[PDB]
Amino acid sequence: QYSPNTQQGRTSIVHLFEWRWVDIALECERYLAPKGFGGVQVSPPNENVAIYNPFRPWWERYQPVSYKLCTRSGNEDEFRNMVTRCNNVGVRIYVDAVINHMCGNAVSAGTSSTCGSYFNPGSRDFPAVPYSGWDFNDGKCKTGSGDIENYNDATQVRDCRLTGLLDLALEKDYVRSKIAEYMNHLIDIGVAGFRLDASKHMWPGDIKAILDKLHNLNSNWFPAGSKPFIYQEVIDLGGEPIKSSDYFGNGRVTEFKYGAKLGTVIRKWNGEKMSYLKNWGEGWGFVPSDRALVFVDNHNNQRGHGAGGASILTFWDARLYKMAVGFMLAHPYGFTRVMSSYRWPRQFQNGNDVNDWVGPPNNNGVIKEVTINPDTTCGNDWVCEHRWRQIRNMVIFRNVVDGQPFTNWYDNGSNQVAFGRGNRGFIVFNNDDWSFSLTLQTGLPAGTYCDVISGDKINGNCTGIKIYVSDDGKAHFSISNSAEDPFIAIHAESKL
Ligand SMILES: OC[C@H]1O[C@H](O[C@H]2[C@H](O)[C@@H](O)[C@@H](O[C@H]3[C@H](O)[C@@H](O)[C@@H](O[C@H]4[C@H](O)[C@@H](O)[C@@H](O[C@H]5[C@H](O)[C@@H](O)[C@@H](O[C@H]6[C@H](O)[C@@H](O)[C@@H](O)O[C@@H]6CO)O[C@@H]5CO)O[C@@H]4CO)O[C@@H]3CO)O[C@@H]2CO)[C@H](O)[C@@H](O)[C@@H]1O
Ligand SMILES: OC[C@H]1O[C@H](O[C@H]2[C@H](O)[C@@H](O)[C@@H](O[C@H]3[C@H](O)[C@@H](O)[C@@H](O[C@H]4[C@H](O)[C@@H](O)[C@@H](O[C@H]5[C@H](O)[C@@H](O)[C@@H](O[C@H]6[C@H](O)[C@@H](O)[C@@H](O)O[C@@H]6CO)O[C@@H]5CO)O[C@@H]4CO)O[C@@H]3CO)O[C@@H]2CO)[C@H](O)[C@@H](O)[C@@H]1O
Ligand SMILES: OC[C@H]1O[C@H](O[C@H]2[C@H](O)[C@@H](O)[C@@H](O[C@H]3[C@H](O)[C@@H](O)[C@@H](O[C@H]4[C@H](O)[C@@H](O)[C@@H](O)O[C@@H]4CO)O[C@@H]3CO)O[C@@H]2CO)[C@H](O)[C@@H](O)[C@@H]1O
Ligand SMILES: OC[C@H]1O[C@H](O[C@H]2[C@H](O)[C@@H](O)[C@@H](O[C@H]3[C@H](O)[C@@H](O)[C@@H](O[C@H]4[C@H](O)[C@@H](O)[C@@H](O)O[C@@H]4CO)O[C@@H]3CO)O[C@@H]2CO)[C@H](O)[C@@H](O)[C@@H]1O
Ligand SMILES: OC[C@H]1O[C@H](O[C@H]2[C@H](O)[C@@H](O)[C@@H](O)O[C@@H]2CO)[C@H](O)[C@@H](O)[C@@H]1O
Ligand SMILES: [Ca+2]
Ligand SMILES: [Cl-]
Repeated sequence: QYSPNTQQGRTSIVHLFEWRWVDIALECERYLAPKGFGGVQVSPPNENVAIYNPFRPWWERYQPVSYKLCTRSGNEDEFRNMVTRCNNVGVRIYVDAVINHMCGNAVSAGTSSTCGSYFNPGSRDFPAVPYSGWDFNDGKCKTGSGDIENYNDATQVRDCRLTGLLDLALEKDYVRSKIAEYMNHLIDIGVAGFRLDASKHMWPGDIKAILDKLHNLNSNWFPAGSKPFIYQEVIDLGGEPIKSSDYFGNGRVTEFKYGAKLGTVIRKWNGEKMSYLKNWGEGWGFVPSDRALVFVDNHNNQRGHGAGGASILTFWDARLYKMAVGFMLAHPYGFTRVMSSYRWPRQFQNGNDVNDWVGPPNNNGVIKEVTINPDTTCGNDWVCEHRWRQIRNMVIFRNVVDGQPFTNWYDNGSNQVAFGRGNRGFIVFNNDDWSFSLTLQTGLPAGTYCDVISGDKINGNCTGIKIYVSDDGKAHFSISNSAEDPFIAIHAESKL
């Protein structure tokens, strides 16, 4: 469960948040495969509640109605078409599996669902699965409200209703089997693994019982005996009784300390300084690197949901954001997920975004096409961070330096730092309020190297900054503190 099952040499996945299956299928062939991406986390592919108050929020997809593959992203044929075409060019699909719960206990009964399935939350009836009253934890939960009241109590976090969401009785073999039937349906279509949503609200043993029932990956694309990649969403910032290490037996865990600490460092809040990143990783209290799924922001905390707080960097803070993502993608700790978002009319009232609910770009609920502009950016309000040159070239950086040790670290005692990855890549940052001009040891073979942050290598030429490494591995680096991108990166495959 710990290995992502990407094609060898492909080291990241991208969360194509709320994209449609047809758009993802095309993106695999025209972009993700040629640019060396490892895979795509898709939004939950199972039927959810169509919520109209407010109007079709992104988070209606975390309120399941059934396990039919029938959503605003597409129907089952399009989902299958996507996974096949993506696997056919060597780009994996990972499913956001919402398996802790069904919809909100207060949603109205009816057919307001993305496949029109009937469901009745008051009476606990989900006949399209089918689930009924004795498939939820109403009788297990001990809180007064029936919802989770106190996170210092590990048992109610598991058996009670996360913000009112009907809590599946994951102890029963029937519920475990119905979930496993859904997941095996996905696996045989060809998915490489799963994000387990709200894993902190499931017992590690119940998760295990579910995964024990799963097939091996589809043997047309994966070697025989491959198991699905598992990363569990556990928000563990410390000080709670539940520890993400309690989930290491099922697979990797999301490491939410990563983005919170890195964002604090890059914003230079709280006295933090990039020079402190010299022991980045477990030295900062993070989970072991082989159990970490890392990311700068995710779909929740880029909009104030979940956790991570004010320090989280997002596409809204683009200049610092590219630096954070670049550092993450260059540093060997963890398996990297890159966020890919859409813009929404973010409108802060008292420090709260009253439109943090707004769903994907849409006309009357029908999700807009991801259009591709002539400059390879996206139209229709898809941000497409994974197409930003500085991010995409760092995804390639991580591929190129895969397996090389962290080495040749430099810092100025403040916010000017550099480090290499064996003899295959080297990266230099200036986050101080003055300029950086220094000759550094790069660990690279002598030559002329395109900076892949400011430009590209294209047939014997660089379109941006050139870096000249001497026979002793030293090279001069010049970064003004007013630089648009105040960092430079070079690697073995940007060498002329
Ligand atoms: O056909 C007409 C029919 O309509 C209703 O039944 C339908 C129901 O509304 C609908 O949800 C679905 O039923 C599903 C059910 O939703 C699922 O939960 C699933 O049920 C299985 C269950 O989850 C398993 O735990 C297992 O049940 C065990 C129980 O754990 C035991 O307690 C014991 O049950 C007896 C119980 O002790 C007594 O208190 C008493 O209430 O009677 C119970 C019957 O013995 O033994 C069973 C062992 O079966 O196994 C369940 C079945 O696999 O799967 C159901 C089937 O889809 O579809 C229902 C049928 O349409 C309405 O409730 C019915 O009265 C009516 O006949
Ligand atoms: O039904 C009546 C009901 O109304 C209210 O609740 C509704 C709510 O207002 C509405 O926004 C929506 O809820 C959304 C939710 O806003 C979304 O954020 C989203 O949450 C899902 C999320 O995408 C998942 O990644 C996942 O995040 C969970 C974590 O897994 C949890 O561990 C937990 O994080 C806590 C963390 O564990 C702690 O360390 C600490 O940091 O506190 C954190 C609290 O954030 O919560 C996040 C939530 O983001 O799990 C989510 C489920 O998949 O999707 C939700 C569903 O659409 O729907 C609500 C119910 O309809 C009102 O709150 C209720 O009291 C009332 O009963
Ligand atoms: O879009 C702008 C703002 O909208 C969001 O909050 C809105 C809701 O989307 C609206 O629907 C409305 O909410 C009302 C609701 O319309 C009203 O029916 C009533 O809800 C009842 C419910 O119908 C009833 O069945 C039962 O469930 O009890 C509910 C009340 O407890 O009351 C709701 C408000 O209390 O108004 C709000 C506020 O504008 C969006 O999330 C906002 O951030 C956004 O600014
Ligand atoms: O009542 C629920 C309906 O659910 C399904 O809807 C149908 C529509 O009724 C058809 O009209 C059509 O939808 C069109 C849509 O009308 C058209 O504007 C355009 O929608 C998007 C487009 O997909 C997208 O690429 C974006 O860029 O722009 C447009 C929005 O501005 O194209 C849609 C077709 O792709 O087809 C859907 C379903 O395919 C259901 O099938 C209906 O039975 C039902 O009425
Ligand atoms: O392991 C699956 C199982 O976990 C829980 O049982 C726990 C209980 O919560 C602990 O407090 C103690 O009793 O040990 C048990 C095993 O770890 C859930 O209660 C149960 O429903 C679930 O299946
Ligand atoms: Ca639970
Ligand atoms: Cl996540």
